[PDB]
Amino acid sequence: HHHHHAMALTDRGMTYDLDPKDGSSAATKPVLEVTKKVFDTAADAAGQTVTVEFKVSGAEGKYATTGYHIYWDERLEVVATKTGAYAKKGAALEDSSLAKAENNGNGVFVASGADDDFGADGVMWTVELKVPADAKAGDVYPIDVAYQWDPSKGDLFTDNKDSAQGKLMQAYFFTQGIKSSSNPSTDEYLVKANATYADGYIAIKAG
Amino acid sequence: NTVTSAVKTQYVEIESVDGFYFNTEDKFDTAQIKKAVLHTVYNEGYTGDDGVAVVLREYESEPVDITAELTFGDATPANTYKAVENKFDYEIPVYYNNATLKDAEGNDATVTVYIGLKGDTDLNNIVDGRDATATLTYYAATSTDGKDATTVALSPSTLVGGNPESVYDDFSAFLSDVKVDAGKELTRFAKKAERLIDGRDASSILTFYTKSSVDQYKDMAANEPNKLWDIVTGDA
Ligand SMILES: [Ca+2]
Ligand SMILES: [Ca+2]
Ligand SMILES: [Ca+2]
Repeated sequence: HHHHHAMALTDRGMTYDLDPKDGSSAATKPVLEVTKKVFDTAADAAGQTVTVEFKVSGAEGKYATTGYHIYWDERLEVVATKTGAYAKKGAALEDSSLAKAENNGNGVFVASGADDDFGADGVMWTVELKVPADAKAGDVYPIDVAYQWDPSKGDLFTDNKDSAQGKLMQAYFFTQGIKSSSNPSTDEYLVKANATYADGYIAIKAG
Repeated sequence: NTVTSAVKTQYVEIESVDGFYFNTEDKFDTAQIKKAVLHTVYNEGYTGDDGVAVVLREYESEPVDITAELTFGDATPANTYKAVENKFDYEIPVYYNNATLKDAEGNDATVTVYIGLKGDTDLNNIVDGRDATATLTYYAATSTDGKDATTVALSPSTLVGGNPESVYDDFSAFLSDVKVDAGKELTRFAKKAERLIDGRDASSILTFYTKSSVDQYKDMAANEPNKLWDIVTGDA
């Protein structure tokens, strides 16, 4: 009956509304896993930089074009790469010669392209996030992968030719491959953080 | 009884070529108009006492070359462009002394133009990562032995349909060539084979897409994409 919001994160994810919307029949069903780091104590966690991986599975040799939004708890501090980017490509994108991380406040937009279906399974992107000095036991800093769309452009996960199966794979990715308000996490830390639309987190065990 | 001559009708014949434009451009190029000849038809005759007009002869005066006098009036790419699925061609009326002209068949004389969004390789009225990939894919294909602009199609659009010699592939190339080393000296009339469509074009476009997708540049991309293109190509 009461409405609950996360401490320092908003739910920007939108309803996947391209046809086909239902990706259940997709030949390729990609799933993106995000790091869930748990510290035993505040002292263990305070001021730590954590490598957060965004890892795809189930799509080896089956995608080429991607673009999705990542956001994180505003209390976390992002540690930029040597170029100033908030994210760094991983081995999953090694054969994709187009890859670009674009900074976006408490988040980043990450995209890739390839001249064939050279997308691979594994780590697509890493982001280093630093835990605040004043972190306390019980704290959860959620990390969200979100689908966004507007009439000018939208987020993507498709094959080189953007085929019918590419579009089915895309719908699967955004509706079943990641968490969102329509596919909520049941992870206890995310429930506690009131951020079940989110995907991973850095958490500190309860006292 | 008194015989006079008067213009009965007047029409133009025009030889013109296609022109490609970005939706942001403020001017069509009259260079599309190669030649325009104005024909003027006269009737000579009289009105009888019974008030009935009699025509004794029909003829034209010497046709006049008016090529240089033709304008497109107030029409511009920016004020003509409409995003419509699988539809990029427009017929732009020519003007002569601030009035339209009729062609030989009685219709307003027009010139064909194609107008699209810079970066929109696949011709779907959207600039996104798929356009970057298509551009990259074309570069990789044409960089392979035994392949070039003549055997490879650039655009995934159904309008091209895999056809390397489609005019829409020339149009797609024009839209995709966001990085032109030659500058203005390579004109909008260049064909796909005359352009360099490479990984630099593809990475710009991708960056345009990524910047459009974050809060800082969302509105710039939508409202004045040209300022964002300049940023992503290093020209500003
Ligand atoms: Ca999410
Ligand atoms: Ca497009
Ligand atoms: Ca180029």
